[PDB]
Amino acid sequence: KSFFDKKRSERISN
Amino acid sequence: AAPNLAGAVEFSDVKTLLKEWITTISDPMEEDILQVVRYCTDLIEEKDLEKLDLVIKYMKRLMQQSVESVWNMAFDFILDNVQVVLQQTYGSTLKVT
Repeated sequence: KSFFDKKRSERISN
Repeated sequence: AAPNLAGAVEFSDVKTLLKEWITTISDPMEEDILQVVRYCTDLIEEKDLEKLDLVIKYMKRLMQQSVESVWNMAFDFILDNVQVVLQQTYGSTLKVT
């Protein structure tokens, strides 16, 4: 778990 | 295999992620803080120190102005790993008062 993980995945995901 | 932060390759995008990651979050984790190390450590091999001094000083004013003192330590934690890999490359380091 990590903010950078949930954030980096947000942009990558759609 | 490039110096990217949370999917951010551009400097402007990097500093933006840190500024928020330091504001919206007061209790950072070792994993999150680690992501910063792999980013800075890459600048050494990629020869992008230009953005390094920019990100370091940028995150500094944030971790310092931050309400949580724990942030002050986080900065040193990243430097302890970056400054190390950076020295083995050039031998120099960053000047942080």
